[PDB]
Amino acid sequence: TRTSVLADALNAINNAEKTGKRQVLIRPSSKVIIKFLTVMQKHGYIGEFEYIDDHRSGKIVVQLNGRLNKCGVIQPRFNVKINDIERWTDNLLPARQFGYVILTTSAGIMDHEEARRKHVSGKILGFVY
Amino acid sequence: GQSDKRELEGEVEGTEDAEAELEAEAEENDES
Amino acid sequence: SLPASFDLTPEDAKLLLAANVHLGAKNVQVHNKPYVYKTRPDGMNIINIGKTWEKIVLAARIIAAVPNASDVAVCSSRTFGQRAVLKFAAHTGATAIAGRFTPGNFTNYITRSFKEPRLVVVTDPRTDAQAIKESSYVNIPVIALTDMDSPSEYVDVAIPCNNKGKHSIGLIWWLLAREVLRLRGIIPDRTTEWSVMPDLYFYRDPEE
Amino acid sequence: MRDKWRKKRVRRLKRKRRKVRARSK
Amino acid sequence: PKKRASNGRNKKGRGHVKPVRCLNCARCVPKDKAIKRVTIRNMVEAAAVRDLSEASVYAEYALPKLYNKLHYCVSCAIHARIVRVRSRTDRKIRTPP
Amino acid sequence: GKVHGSLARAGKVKSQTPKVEKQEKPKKPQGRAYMRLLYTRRFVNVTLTNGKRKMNPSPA
Amino acid sequence: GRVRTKTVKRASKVLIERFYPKLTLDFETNKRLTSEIAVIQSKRLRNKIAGYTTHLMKRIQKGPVRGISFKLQEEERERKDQYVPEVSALDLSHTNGQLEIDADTADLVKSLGFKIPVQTVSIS
Amino acid sequence: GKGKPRGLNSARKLRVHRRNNRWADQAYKARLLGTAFKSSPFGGSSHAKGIVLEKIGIESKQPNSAIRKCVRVQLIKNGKKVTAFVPNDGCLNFVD
Amino acid sequence: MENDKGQLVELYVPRKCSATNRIIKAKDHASVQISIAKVDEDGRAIAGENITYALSGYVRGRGEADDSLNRLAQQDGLLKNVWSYSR
Amino acid sequence: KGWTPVTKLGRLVKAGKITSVEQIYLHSLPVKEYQIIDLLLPDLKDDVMKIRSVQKQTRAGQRTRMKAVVVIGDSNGHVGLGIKTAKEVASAIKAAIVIAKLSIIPIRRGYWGSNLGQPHSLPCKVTGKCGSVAVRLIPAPRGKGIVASPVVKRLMQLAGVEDVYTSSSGSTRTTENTLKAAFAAIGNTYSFLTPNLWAETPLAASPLEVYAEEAAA
RNA sequence: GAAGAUGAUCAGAUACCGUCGUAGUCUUAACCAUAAACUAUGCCGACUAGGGAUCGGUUGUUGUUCUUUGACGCAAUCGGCACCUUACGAGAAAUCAAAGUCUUUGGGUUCUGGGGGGAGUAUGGUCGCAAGGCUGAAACUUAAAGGAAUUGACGGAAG
Ligand SMILES: [Mg+2]
Ligand SMILES: [Mg+2]
Ligand SMILES: [Mg+2]
Ligand SMILES: [Mg+2]
Ligand SMILES: [Mg+2]
Ligand SMILES: [Mg+2]
Ligand SMILES: [Mg+2]
Ligand SMILES: [Mg+2]
Ligand SMILES: [Mg+2]
Ligand SMILES: [Mg+2]
Ligand SMILES: [Mg+2]
Ligand SMILES: [Mg+2]
Ligand SMILES: [Mg+2]
Ligand SMILES: [Mg+2]
Ligand SMILES: [Mg+2]
Ligand SMILES: [Mg+2]
Ligand SMILES: [Mg+2]
Ligand SMILES: [Zn+2]
Repeated sequence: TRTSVLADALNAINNAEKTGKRQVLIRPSSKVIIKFLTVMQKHGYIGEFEYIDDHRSGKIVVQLNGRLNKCGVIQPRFNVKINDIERWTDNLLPARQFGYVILTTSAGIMDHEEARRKHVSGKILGFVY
Repeated sequence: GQSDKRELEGEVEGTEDAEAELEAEAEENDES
Repeated sequence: SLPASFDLTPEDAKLLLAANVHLGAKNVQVHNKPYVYKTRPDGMNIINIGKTWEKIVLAARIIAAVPNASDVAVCSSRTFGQRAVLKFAAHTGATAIAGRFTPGNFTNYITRSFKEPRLVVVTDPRTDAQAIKESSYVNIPVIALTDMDSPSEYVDVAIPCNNKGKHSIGLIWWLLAREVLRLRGIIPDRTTEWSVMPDLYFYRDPEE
Repeated sequence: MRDKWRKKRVRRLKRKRRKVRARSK
Repeated sequence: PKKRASNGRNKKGRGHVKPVRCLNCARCVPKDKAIKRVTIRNMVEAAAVRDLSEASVYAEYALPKLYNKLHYCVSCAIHARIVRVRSRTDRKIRTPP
Repeated sequence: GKVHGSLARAGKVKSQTPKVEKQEKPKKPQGRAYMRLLYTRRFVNVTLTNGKRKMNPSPA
Repeated sequence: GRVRTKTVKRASKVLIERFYPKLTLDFETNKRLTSEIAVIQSKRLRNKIAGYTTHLMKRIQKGPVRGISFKLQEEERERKDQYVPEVSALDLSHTNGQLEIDADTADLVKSLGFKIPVQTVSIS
Repeated sequence: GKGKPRGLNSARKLRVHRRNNRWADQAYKARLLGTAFKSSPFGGSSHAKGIVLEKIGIESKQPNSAIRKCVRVQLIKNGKKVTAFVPNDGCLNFVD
Repeated sequence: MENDKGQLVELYVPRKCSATNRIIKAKDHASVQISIAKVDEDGRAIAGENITYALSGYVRGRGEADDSLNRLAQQDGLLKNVWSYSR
Repeated sequence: KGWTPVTKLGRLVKAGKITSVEQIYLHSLPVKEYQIIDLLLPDLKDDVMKIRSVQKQTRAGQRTRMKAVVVIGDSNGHVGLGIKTAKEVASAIKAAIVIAKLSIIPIRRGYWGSNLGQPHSLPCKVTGKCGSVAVRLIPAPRGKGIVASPVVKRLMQLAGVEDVYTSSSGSTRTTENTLKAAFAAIGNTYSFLTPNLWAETPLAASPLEVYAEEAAA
């Protein structure tokens, strides 16, 4: 069955961006999906996205701009301490100067750079660059 | 031999012969 | 945008339908779907010739941007189109390639007729497959006259028309020559009647 | 030799082994 | 390696097909794998079709045909030249000659 | 493997190798001096034969 | 058989592309010309070259030959295929004066801002 | 999903499955079975003393043809009998 | 990319595909550069003055270049009602 | 003696119209004349990385030919790789150098961490594959040199990379596939979109367009 | 038609071929639990590409034949058994719409392998009336064994 809706959302985004499509349909939606896309949208990796209410889990249409190299989930959502963030950014990101590891912390969903600024850590959720 | 081994060294060894023969024919004749 | 004088005039539309240009193949690929208006009950697909006209105007504007007229290559392997491309080259100064295309003409630089065209224009993607493939090796853009079954791979500008018609091929080539010369200023304006008749550019059997 | 016949040879020889051990049961 | 994508038969979405005996050597062969030819031949050879019509007591009597469906195994058919070895790319062609 | 055989031929070649005494050659320098000797021999007076460089050229 | 070889077939057709105006349809005249045009090592090859060159010349007068491109066959052909009838066969004069397009195509014509008379034809 | 569990609470399955599968490494098997301790003539030692029983000599394998000159040695520590090669040109004459 | 002092240490800022925004590599020989002439109000082509688009060999390989030009040219006014956003 | 260009690109290089290889790369122009590379990169150093003997069985016996692998570069961001087969090694090496020049690509040097000084490393992690061999290049700090096998290290040095980590997978002893994978990997640096390359750049006219008359005939 | 017996063939032929032929083959009650038990390809979920056919269901619609309803034809769709093209992508290749979305490495989950032999052997356990099934080593030995493809050679294979 469907065990991770964030993985389904990112898989659709990856396949559409690699094939040059500028839009993708995601089903189902969720708060984590919307907040994962919002983090991606904030850093310019995606454009405007639209939530469609169908009196169900929902659907999303995302506008792609061709700047996305890869977005993905980390399953399971491993617990990450602050001293472990350096090891995770080295393994997942292409360089030390760009790219972001997305975490879910009790202070909210944020990139690893914002996480260092507010000195918080949670569970790893994915990455994007 | 497996490798080309000296393949050209035989030719570079070949080349002083032409310079030696142009020079050899250039001498005696000059003083012939 | 574009002056209204560039709109499809009723006169050209009469030519296109009488030359059976609007008849597209029975089976249409997904990439040519925007060009189909509706399917005719026998099975033929009706080409939105309004879109055909604009691609013709767009194609002529790309052709006019190439500096050396000889650097533009017009191709036709079908016998119905061989006469059209030879006359197009004569009128515009382009380089015609009628009949067989020698493999290696664009990549092998020691061949006899080794060319470096800045642009390749194709009558039919199916019967001129060899010319299109080599253009994707030396950075050559491709303009193609496409039917509903014509492949659209490595085709930048598709002119929706009937590729398998004796009269369809000649008209599109005649129309391009007139428009290309109009942009160059040879034809004073878009209303002056051209001396050349669309009958020229039509294939003639050995009978005559 | 053939794998099928090698198995048959061993099955017949295992058969012999089983009979031989039963003497000292 | 795998030589044919169809494994020499016509079995897809199926477990078992009952066998048939080859006409030539009586080998048991599955029905989908067998090389099948439909033959409709004239019952009388062309040399004898005239004199038998003159000797016929019936004016305008049509000679019946001989209908037969032949089943061959792989060894018999190859041996009897019913099918022949084709090139690697020509094997894929499955339209009737 | 069938294992056996006469043991009478043990040491045949070493026994019949003609004994040759080592010439009482000058000692070679030791320590820091020897590293000095190798360095010059390979980077100061180069003996290359037009791109053909050999450490121990046999006389040929 | 009397199949000429490649050393005579390609060498003879170079002569036509190079000396067509001076050639002719007579072997005897052709035989003398190639003794001053080409350096042929043997007499037998000279006659062989001229004998196939004459055959090619006899074939050019009957139409265009494959492999020979010179400088007057094609220059004459570009304006040779200029035939055009006085009626355009595409001009709407062969019909009654209006298109015979099918009714389905007529809907597309109606969609554009054009008023062209039509006699709809329903092949069905 | 690569055919192995990935869940955060499936650590026991990962640890046991890996523990089960290291037995396919023969180097690992010999370390835990103590095969050198049980089966090896040296008992896991690097060296072993013994008494020379006889000078015999072993014929080399194809395509080589020679008499490899060895000895039969009975180990002092456990009494096991092994065959030991005698290296160099003529060192069999040093062993009695 | 530039260094700390601000000098552009980057050589060869590459071109990008107009349809998919992918970087067109130095050896992408299936990539083309379309040049389209500007037209004055008399219907005449303006000399040496063009609208330029670039397509990667990937877009051309999928056969989507033609539909992409229909879209790209229509947004720039080079075409009217030939490409439809909604299918 | 005496080089007559046979291509439009060669004529534009024979005249002083095109003076650097980056103008070639901006329009992805195919290079077919090695004299273009010699003129624009006069100071090139080559290295014959491997020589192998291949044999073709015939009715009587083997017909042996020589295969040469050549790596070319200027140690300042440009590198090429060539493999050519000929009966003799000397002709095989000489011809492999020619096609190594024709395939020369630019690389992007970047900074690991701070951008102090000139670029010394790669701007991102890159990977290339040929056959079963996969070569991975990781940006490295300024201290570590080329952490690679001698085969891969030589390709990096001729490209001008100072600082890089390497990890390879597959049958790395297949030398041709390892170098081809690394050449593809080192060339993917100008294929990886980084945020500093997000800015849209205008499409300049091709040099083959502005100098049409010098390339005519 | 195993076994067995027999006529041939062959140097020998216990066999291939021919003739007889017992178990078996079929069926009822029980056992057995293995097959190249094959798609040599675990299952669930999502996505990525076009096309023509076909089976089952549903929904809109005929220059067709028919009772005096049913058939056929054209479109959509869901699901299937398959098939054709391409290769964004994968692979050592043969090849694959999955064997893709895998150093740009993490959707959930079950089982299995770790050079070749010795070996599915010995032993213990357990199931079975038996044949046998399931579980399952070690000593020792060895530099190769193996997969796909290429050239050639050969072939009592075809043209
Ligand atoms: Mg870094
Ligand atoms: Mg960082
Ligand atoms: Mg290509
Ligand atoms: Mg086989
Ligand atoms: Mg089923
Ligand atoms: Mg079965
Ligand atoms: Mg049949
Ligand atoms: Mg001849
Ligand atoms: Mg072992
Ligand atoms: Mg060669
Ligand atoms: Mg890329
Ligand atoms: Mg018997
Ligand atoms: Mg049971
Ligand atoms: Mg499997
Ligand atoms: Mg790693
Ligand atoms: Mg045993
Ligand atoms: Mg094999
Ligand atoms: Zn049979």
